[PDB]
Amino acid sequence: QSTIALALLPLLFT
Amino acid sequence: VLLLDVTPLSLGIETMGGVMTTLIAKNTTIPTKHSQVFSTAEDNQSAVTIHVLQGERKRAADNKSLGQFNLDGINPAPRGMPQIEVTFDIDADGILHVSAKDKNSGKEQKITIKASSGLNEDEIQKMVRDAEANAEADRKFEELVQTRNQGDHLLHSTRKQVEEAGDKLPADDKTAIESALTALETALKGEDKAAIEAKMQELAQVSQKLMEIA
Repeated sequence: QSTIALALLPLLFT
Repeated sequence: VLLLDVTPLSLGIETMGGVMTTLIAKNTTIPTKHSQVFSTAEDNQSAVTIHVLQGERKRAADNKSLGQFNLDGINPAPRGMPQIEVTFDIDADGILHVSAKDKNSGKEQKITIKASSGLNEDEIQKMVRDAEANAEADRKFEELVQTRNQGDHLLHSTRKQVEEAGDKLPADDKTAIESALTALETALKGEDKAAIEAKMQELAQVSQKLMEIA
């Protein structure tokens, strides 16, 4: 099990 | 048709900390296609393991293992640069297609899991009851694992910025940040959400001059 991490989706300033 | 195929349990993969991340929510009618982007846990990591799970438990171990494969040949890069797109595709025949593609390199590996695989109709009921019974402990495990993962993320990114700032970082700041890093590093080993969050906040508080070097 080669560790797989979450990827933080980016948010815009509207 | 008289019937539609519906998922009785969440399907997804094992992520950092031995937690289940759901790709296909329970009560989904098939056909269905869902994808999420993951990345590496460490600088220079050359492979990731895609461990396919079925269940409603948060600990990967308490869920039903449907199979596993590696995506390897990830060229050396900073933690978080690789873009491992994991796609769960269930066709009309109820076959789960799992794909993992590094969208940076187009390198891809796959498995197929048969509609027959995973928990049976009794085990499905057993899995739903366990999830119900273990709901509180399961939530506390998931929230602890996520808080550690977040501390781990801050720790790594702050260290990167210290390395980059080099001799430009004054001594008072370098000493305070290095000492705050050790404190968070120690907190991550514990089981106290609030303790990790406080050490995250104290590191953030002393690191403000660090970001002002850019």
